[PDB]
Amino acid sequence: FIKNVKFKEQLIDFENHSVIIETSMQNLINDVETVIKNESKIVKRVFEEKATHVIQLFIQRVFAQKIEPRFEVLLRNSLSISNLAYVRILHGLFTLFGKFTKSLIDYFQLLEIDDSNQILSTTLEQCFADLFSHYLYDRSKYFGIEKRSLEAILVDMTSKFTVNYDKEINKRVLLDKYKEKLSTNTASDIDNSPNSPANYSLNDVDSMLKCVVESTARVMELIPNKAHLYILEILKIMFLGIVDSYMEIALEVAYWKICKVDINKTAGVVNLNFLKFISMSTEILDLLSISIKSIFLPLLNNSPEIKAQIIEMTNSQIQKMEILINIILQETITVISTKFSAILCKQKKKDFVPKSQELLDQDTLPAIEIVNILNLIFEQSSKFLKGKNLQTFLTLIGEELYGLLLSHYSHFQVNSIGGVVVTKDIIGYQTAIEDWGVASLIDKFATLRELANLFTVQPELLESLTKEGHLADIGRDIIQSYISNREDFNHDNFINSVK
Amino acid sequence: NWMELNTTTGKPLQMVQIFILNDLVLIADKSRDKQNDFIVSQCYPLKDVT
Amino acid sequence: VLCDKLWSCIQGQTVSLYLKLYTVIDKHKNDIISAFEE
Amino acid sequence: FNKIWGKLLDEIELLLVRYINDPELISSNNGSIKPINGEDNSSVKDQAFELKALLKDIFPGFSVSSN
Repeated sequence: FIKNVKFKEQLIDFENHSVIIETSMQNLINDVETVIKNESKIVKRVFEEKATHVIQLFIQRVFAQKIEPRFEVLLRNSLSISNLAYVRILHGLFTLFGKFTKSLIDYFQLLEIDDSNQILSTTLEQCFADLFSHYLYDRSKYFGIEKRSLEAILVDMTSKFTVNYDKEINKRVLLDKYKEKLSTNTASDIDNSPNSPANYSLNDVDSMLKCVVESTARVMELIPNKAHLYILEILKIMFLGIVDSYMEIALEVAYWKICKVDINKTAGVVNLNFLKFISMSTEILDLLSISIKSIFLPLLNNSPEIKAQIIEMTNSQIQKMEILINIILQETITVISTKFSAILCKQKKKDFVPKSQELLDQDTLPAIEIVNILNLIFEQSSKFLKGKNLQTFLTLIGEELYGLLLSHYSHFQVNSIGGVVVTKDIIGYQTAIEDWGVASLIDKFATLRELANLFTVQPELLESLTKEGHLADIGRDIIQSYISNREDFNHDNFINSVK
Repeated sequence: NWMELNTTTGKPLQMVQIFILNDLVLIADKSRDKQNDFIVSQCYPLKDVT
Repeated sequence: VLCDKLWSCIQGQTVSLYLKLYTVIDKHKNDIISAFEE
Repeated sequence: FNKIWGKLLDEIELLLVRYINDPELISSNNGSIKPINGEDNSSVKDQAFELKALLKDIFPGFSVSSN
């Protein structure tokens, strides 16, 4: 009749089983263990049959004495504290029933009778299974309410993990209700880094892996062979917590960083969001992918419905979450692509619509908006961000910078000496986009560099400089008319070449 | 009398009599098959038993 | 019509709100729920 | 039913045995299913979570992610 003393709880941290209290019935279990050896020797002498009634009615009087009163009292008190408290301490409580049960296995070996070493031993283990059966595995109390308090501690310690990232860095629509609800069917925070979430920083995935793989191990080793079903249940609750609450909540955190998608001349809230989604990729995708892979290799016992946890749970979260992040890297690719494309070509009618056919060959808003838009966009994080997408961030975001070179550098619409201003400002961006963090532009913006020396077709430098190597990035009949992308095309008979 | 172990988790499995015959193996869970008539025959031939 | 599944049920199980919340009061004081339930 | 989905069983089981008559004598006896990324103790599972922490620094972890 204990009154649930402190403390109770001090045990709900992101770790294994924890602080007070004993057990204090392992006191009573040791007392029944040496009392068991005592009446074992005494009734071993003073009886005729052996299991009768020591194993028969005095093990029955043991659990009827102890496990009825003291252990259902312990369920009343441990459950009277909380649920996940008595879930983990039910794993420890019944694990202690397996401890003292194994002490009745070695203490059973202190006995020396074969039918007692038959299921009369497992009658004591069967009354241990009766103490199991008061909170039986056959109900959803021992597993599904253990999964329910495991969802309490799961959404508690995991959903509120990355606290200001989960709730909130957005409304949160955050392109998950906007882009994935449209395409697969903008300032949101500012401005440092992947700073809990992503992921967070793999430590929340070590927290959710810690407690969730902890109690997953606890109900795993604790419960009977009906385990792979609940392994798909709670593993699918990790598909809730990680493939949905950290691919689409704590990476909707990262998609609140990709709420700076469509970031045309808005590359400051995507100057801290390259590392945020890049570390969702690195920590969340790398850590959750290899950790869920090798952890899932242990978790699959022998079933072929376990392959439905391989393909449809895990690998379809790699293809589905691949559709999450890479399409948000397609619309984040539209954020950097609209950034350098719209913002870097946004020079006025003296640079990007220049008629300066014999002067103004220098740097301008092509250099300032190329180095500012791109080199403030991707040379802020994405130069040092994703190596988890190394050739994808560098070679593909820089390959879209080469696409942005086709929108800003090879699409700088300036005249016969303004093309030379593209040969000092967009060729002044060709090396600079190759240092802007999206840095694959040393060959196709360098094609826009020779095209920039081709886009300066005046009446003395129009034929063979436009007929250079990468000056065929100017048009096939628009080599001499390479400044037909300008106000004035090519200064008195642009089109005397194709015939 | 090999009380078997759950090989993955390292916990115990059910018990099994080990019946090593001349050229075939009967790793049989005789529980609660107290015979030894039709016990649970984890069986194969010895010529490719590893 | 539809509150009979929803709120006329609650107008037929009104005290059964606190009575049904008392089901957790024996298994595992009573002021802030059974007096000011809003 | 064990014709109505008996034959829906077996006509499925041959149909994929159609599609795995690939041009090798394909022999179809592997069963590995890998995603996009290629014990015997109590706390060894926690050592497996910490082995995923050893995987948290492994390798970079580098991959490709573009569209």
